[PDB]
Formats: sequence, C-alpha cells, structure tokens
Amino acid sequence: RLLPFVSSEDPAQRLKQMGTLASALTELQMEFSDDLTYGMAPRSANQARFEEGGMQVLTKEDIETLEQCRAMCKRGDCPPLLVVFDSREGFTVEADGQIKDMTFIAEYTGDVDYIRNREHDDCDSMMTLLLAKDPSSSLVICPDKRGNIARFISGINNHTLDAKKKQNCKCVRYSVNGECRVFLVATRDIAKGERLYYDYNGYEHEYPTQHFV
Amino acid sequence: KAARKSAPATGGV
Ligand SMILES: Nc1ncnc2c1ncn2[C@@H]1O[C@H](CSCC[C@H](N)C(=O)O)[C@@H](O)[C@H]1O
Repeated sequence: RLLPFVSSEDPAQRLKQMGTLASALTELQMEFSDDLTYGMAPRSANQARFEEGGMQVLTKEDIETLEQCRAMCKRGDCPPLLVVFDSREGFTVEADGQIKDMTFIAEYTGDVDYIRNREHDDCDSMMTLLLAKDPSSSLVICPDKRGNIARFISGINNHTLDAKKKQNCKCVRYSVNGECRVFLVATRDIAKGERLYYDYNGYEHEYPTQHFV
Repeated sequence: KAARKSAPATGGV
C-alpha cells in the first residue's frame, strides 16, 4: 500500500524546501507544474490500454493516497525534500525529514508529447509515459518548460556492481482512471540528509549512466 | 539521440 508523505511540521522549514525548488526551477527557466499538461499530445492520447502488454492499475485506496498527497501539495504541505546543487551531479534532491518505505514522493510531471516530436530533444529530463506498439502513439513527459521536484532527482549508475546500493526510491507507471501516470515511491526508509536516487532505466535502457556517481 | 528515463508498467513497487 502507498503511504502519504509526512510534511515538515515547521512552516519555515516547508518554505525553505519550496524556496530551493523555486530557485532550481528559475535557473532552468521553468515554471512549477505539479500536474501533467496537454499543441503537443492531447489528454485523449494518454490511454493506459495502449501500453504494450498492459499497464498495472492503481487501486481505489492508492488513488485516495495519491489524491491526499496532491491536496497536501496544493495547500503548502510539500513532501520533506530539498533541491541542493552538487559539483558532481548538478541539481540533486535530498530528504529533509524522515521518508518511510512505500511513501509516495512525487509524480513525474511536465508537458506530455509524442516521442516522435522529441526524437532530437536535448532535454536531460525526458520521461516515458506510454509505450505503445504503434510508435506514433508513444508518449513522453517533457519538463523543459514546466515541472516539479521529480525532474531534479538523481539516478543510479547502471554499469557498476554497487551503484544499485544507492537506490532508495523506484519510479513506476500505473493506470489511473484509464490514463498512464508516473510516480516516485520510497523503496526503503530514508533519513534526513540522504540524497534520493532511482533507476533512470527501470524498463527501457534509453538513458546513458556510465559517467554517473 | 534523445535520452529519456523509463519506468516499468508491471510488477508494482
Ligand atoms: N548519479 C548521478 N551522477 C552524476 N550525474 C547525475 C546523476 N544522476 C543524475 N545526474 C545528472 O542529472 C541529469 C538527469 S536530470 C536530474 C537533474 C539535473 N542534475 C539538473 O541539474 O537539472 C543527468 O543527465 C546528469 O547530468
């Protein structure tokens, strides 16, 4: 079962957290969007039944946790995360309070587009939404103009025998009311100050990670 | 070539 995250109790701590995100979003000429935005690809193109060999369905209970988390972010109760710059990684995301195992961290957001319209895109943060048999139907999330914390989260080096030991969250795709949705979930208990890491190549192997720390 | 991240659609968390 998905768990709702625990926002920091001090309002000044939540402001400092939102501040680090606003700052990193600014340096990237980005606006804040905690939703998928649909020009490029219409909302009507996002159908989970189009996924090759199907897409797991998010349960009523888990949709309720997702909606609760979404309502928390809307009122100022962001997850306890800090966007911190790193000499070796660029912008990174660290836990700024405890994050229990199975906790919903965030949804991977940005403009939804057809993979075909982004074949020559330099965005270091593109994420697959829908993988259909028809390549003209495959979708991707593009946080180049608007996004949230998800795009700043680090990935593991898939080439080294020990970089999997750094992984503390997992990216998953679930069908939510018939649409593909991309979520980040803590795979273990994460302490204050731990940097967040997931596998950028959880399904396809379309992300070069050989030079990652 | 574009380099985007990928996540599974089966197997849960
Ligand atoms: N483990 C790691 N080691 C080194 N660089 C990493 C990394 N994980 C992520 N990155 C960097 O982050 C990019 C993915 S997008 C993550 C946000 C980015 N660091 C930013 O400052 O906007 C990668 O292309 C790489 O430049």
